[PDB]
Amino acid sequence: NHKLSESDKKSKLISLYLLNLLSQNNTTKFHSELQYLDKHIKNLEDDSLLSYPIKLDRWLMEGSYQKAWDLLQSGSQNISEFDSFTDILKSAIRDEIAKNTELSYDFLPLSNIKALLFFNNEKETEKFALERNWPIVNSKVYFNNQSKEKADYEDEMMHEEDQKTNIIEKAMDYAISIEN
Amino acid sequence: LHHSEKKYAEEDQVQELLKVLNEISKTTLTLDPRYIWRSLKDLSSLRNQELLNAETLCFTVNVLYPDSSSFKKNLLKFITSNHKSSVPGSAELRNSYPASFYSVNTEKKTIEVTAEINCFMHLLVQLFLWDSKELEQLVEFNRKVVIPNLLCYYNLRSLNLINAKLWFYIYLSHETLARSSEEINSDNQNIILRSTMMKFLKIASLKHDNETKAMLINLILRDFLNNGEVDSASDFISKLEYPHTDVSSSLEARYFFYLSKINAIQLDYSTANEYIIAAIRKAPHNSKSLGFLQQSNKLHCCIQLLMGDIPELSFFHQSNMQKSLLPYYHLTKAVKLGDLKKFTSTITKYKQLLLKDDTYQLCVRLRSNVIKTGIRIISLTYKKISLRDICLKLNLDSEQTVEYMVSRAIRDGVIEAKINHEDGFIETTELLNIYDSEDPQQVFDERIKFANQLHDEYLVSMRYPEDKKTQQNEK
Amino acid sequence: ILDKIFYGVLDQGNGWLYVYETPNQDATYDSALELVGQLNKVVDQLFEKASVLY
Amino acid sequence: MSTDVAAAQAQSKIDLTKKKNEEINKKSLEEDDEFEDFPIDTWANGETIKSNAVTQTNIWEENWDDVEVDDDFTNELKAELDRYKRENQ
Amino acid sequence: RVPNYEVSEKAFLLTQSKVSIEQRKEAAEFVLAKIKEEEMAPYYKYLCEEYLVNNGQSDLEHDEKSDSLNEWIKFDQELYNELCKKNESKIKELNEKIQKLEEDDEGELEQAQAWINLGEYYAQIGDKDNAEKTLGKSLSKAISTGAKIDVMLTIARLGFFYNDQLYVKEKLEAVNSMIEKGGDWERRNRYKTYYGIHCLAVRNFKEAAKLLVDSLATFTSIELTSYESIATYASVTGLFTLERTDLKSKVIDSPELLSLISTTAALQSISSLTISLYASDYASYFPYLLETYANVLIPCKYLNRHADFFVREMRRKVYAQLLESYKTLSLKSMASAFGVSVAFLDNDLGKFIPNKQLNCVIDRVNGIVETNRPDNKNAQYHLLVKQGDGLLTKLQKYGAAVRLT
Repeated sequence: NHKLSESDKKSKLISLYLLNLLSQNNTTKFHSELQYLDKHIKNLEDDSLLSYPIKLDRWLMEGSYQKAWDLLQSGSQNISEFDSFTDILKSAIRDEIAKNTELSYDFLPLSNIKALLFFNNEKETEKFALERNWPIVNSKVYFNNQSKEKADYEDEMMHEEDQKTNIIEKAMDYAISIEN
Repeated sequence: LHHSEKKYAEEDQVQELLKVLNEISKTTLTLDPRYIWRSLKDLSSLRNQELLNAETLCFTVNVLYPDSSSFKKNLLKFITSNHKSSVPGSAELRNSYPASFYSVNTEKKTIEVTAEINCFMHLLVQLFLWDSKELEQLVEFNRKVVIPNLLCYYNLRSLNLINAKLWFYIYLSHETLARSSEEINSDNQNIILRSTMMKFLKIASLKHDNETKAMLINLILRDFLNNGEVDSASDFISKLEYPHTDVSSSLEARYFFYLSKINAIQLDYSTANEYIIAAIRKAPHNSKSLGFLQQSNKLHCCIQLLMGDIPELSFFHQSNMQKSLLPYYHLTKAVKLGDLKKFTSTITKYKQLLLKDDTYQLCVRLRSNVIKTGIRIISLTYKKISLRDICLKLNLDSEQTVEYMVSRAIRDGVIEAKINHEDGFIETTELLNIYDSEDPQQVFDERIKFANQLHDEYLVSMRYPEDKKTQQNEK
Repeated sequence: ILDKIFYGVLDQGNGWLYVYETPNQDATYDSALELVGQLNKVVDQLFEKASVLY
Repeated sequence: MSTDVAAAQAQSKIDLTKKKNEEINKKSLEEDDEFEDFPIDTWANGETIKSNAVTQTNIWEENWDDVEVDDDFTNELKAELDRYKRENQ
Repeated sequence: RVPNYEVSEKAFLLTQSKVSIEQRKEAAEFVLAKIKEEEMAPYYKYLCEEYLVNNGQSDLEHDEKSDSLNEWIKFDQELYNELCKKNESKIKELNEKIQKLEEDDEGELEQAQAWINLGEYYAQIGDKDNAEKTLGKSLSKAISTGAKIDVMLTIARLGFFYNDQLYVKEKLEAVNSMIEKGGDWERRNRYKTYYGIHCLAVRNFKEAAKLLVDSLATFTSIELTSYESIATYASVTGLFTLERTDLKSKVIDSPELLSLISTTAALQSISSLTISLYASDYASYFPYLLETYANVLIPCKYLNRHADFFVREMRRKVYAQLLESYKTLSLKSMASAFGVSVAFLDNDLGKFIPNKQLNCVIDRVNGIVETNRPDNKNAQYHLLVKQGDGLLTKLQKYGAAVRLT
């Protein structure tokens, strides 16, 4: 460093990579990559383009999808190459919410589903539901069904004796320990 | 007079070496040699410091040396040369031994057992440099000299255990020089430093030395963390081999503390919490260990705010560690109350300190936990609560925003409520009486197995030192 | 009810009075509370014996 | 200066000739004792440890306060202002 | 002996300036009179220590601060001369007597007594260091056990006298060791009243409560503050630790408390507050909560440290008892109950419920207060597991530690 290692192109290139890890949805990797950068530029070339991916990751950790969508939408103004990771990240906000909504509610009208999933078109909402496997019947969703299916899959796999942990199984453990 | 003082220091060292030499002639062992070796190292660290800069030099000259005596002396020239007590009667001897490195025998070359001796003269030169508290070129010269000597031949089990303790000092002195005054060649030589440490671990695998393996694993974890190469360390920690059999309890303290760092970065706050408590209970209470404890406590407070667990106020007050821990004490009060305004003040007031320990990265993730902890307090306090009332309390935006915070927050289960968006309140799911559910069954099982595991460790350990004493003649 | 001399709870969310005669507490489970306490007693003095070793 | 309960680790471990070097090495690895660096580093000495009575020196027990604001001034204002509403009822 | 605990109280009011103006001025007048009579002038130097540009300072020997509300605490130079005059005369006259008493034979009685009289003078005027040193000789000399316990309470009174809790603490451990060794019932009662006020000064009010009820049954007016002050402390602590059932039986199985009836402003306020809690009508409780702060905690030497703590704890306690007997409440009926308004109440509740130390929830839609306090076996389980988590932990560390060495 300070002898042909640090440049304007470098600041641009690392900014784009941090979005790559985040648009793949690895926050394991993203935060471990951030240390490595702590040692390098973050006050030696201050944050002016690297602030972008870090702000975004934070807003979804508190859980505010408002602040997150806005930050993406104003990066869509800038058609450069940063925008190629912005659309991935707007697809990602939809999926996360669709993971949450199972516990959150049981009924939403269709106008309400649209509102949480950041759709401006009621047709577009119905189209995502096919692909995301949401049963909207008479313009109202049923999260209790979806929850069942996913629970059923988790019961099916071999984990299952000591996942539940049988009344019998407990005492059998105790018994052989005292005699061993 | 002046010869008496260097001669006395030498005679202390000789008895300690001779003890081990006898022990490894019968059959090489690991643990019995080490306990003696650790006692010698303490005496050398104290005599090098307190008694002149030429008491090491007398010894180095006194024994046969490949070229070490001249490399030792070089270091002393720079800080006002020494020449005294290197004439015959400090070089006409090889210092009481029965016949295995005795004066008459070695000079005659009926035997030569420089084997053990060379490794101990290395131990002195590392101690002596950290005593001086100096760095520059002397570090480089220490790195260059000892490493290929030890790599141009395999070591015996005893000699490998001396050379594990030299690697730590090489690494530590290189890293301090970067922190006194950063340089540009320190960076390129770090790749070199990096290469030798991992290559060492393979070398120790073949000798089957338990204590050599553990101490190198501690080094690789530390080296990744200051370089911030966490990615490579995440592969490492899921593919380790650490033994806890012969290791000292300092090594074990360090090992667990390193894990807690990497884990916290990967957004594991539950495994990190278990291991940081492990590291502290191994460590002493002493001011010897003081600085190890401060860094450990800094991380320990941080993990709890990342969970939503919120450290004790007592914990700062019962220790006299208050002023070091002053920035985490202001974070503790901030997250508990729900006050973002209090939080934002703390991270601007103390930014510089946090950024020194490289725990600032971990600290910014706490701006989220104020908001999430704030919603959990409001769901405790009111079973059902309007959206608007949250916005006033935590100084947030629209209710639509607050809805989103909770939808995400209950995916981890932090709030343990659910939102009604046609009834306009948030209704929490807790109404305890889980003793009428089947939950305690699961819990009691786990505690019973935890007890069984402590029983087993009791069995193997209780009889192994008993066995050494009963075999050993003392009748 | 503060006297706990018949049992029961006073309900002002609807304005009724619940009266109970139901079983409450468990004796066997109560005595466990002292037994953990006793085991915690013994180890304080165990550890005074174990600081003669360290 | 002792981490958690002071007596709990003071009895747990004590000095040995054997251990003494390794301990010194641990504190050097982090690089300092990290309680005498901090006054120079900030260029002040404590006044913000004087936040509360218990914070300064532990010569009491814990209250579970953390701002120590008298709550008598607020409870007095509630009392009188409520009466007047009932008086004007 | 007698006048020292009087002055220290009245001086503590001047050290503060949160105390009523007429109380503070009258207090100034009593302490100044006693500077002439008992030489409390060296003690007057200690009050400036506690300030330095903090209020209740108007000193002429030190820095006079007119931004303060105290102005009757003048450290005149008429006082300061009077000190030097009285100080010299008394040392000269007493020395000459004691030298000749020591010379006459008998160490057991005479030489012990002569040195005790040295410690009485330095104790009286508020020099701790010189009382200490001369009374150390008295203890060493062959004397009865009763005399030692007496002198130890006298040294410990000086710690009360400076109102430094630190000095007291050590000395009362010394009596606590020697009271079993004396086997003297006479001064056993004296120990109880000293040690009650020490638990009172620290946050151990479970211990203080037991001691201060015993002080009713036997009081000792030698070196110890007033019977009305000892009655007030018993009431304060009784409310802290004990809820209705226990509290009612305490002040109904306490006839001695009753004969004293409320004969001072501090005593009213706490005594009236007692009635309202255990009678299950907290209508009067909330105005009286203010009065007790005002007239007990702020003026006292041993509760001003806890002034803020007391009101925090008590606010929980009174609410809990109502929530226990009620499966449901309306916020409005509960607001009427204390004599508070609806919104004010939620705030106080919003502090207690997250620490989960009060166990309630509040529907703000329906307006009701639900109580999720378990009154079944679930409660017992909530006790047990946190002890057993600790059990596990304690053994893991002690066991692992001995294997390694």
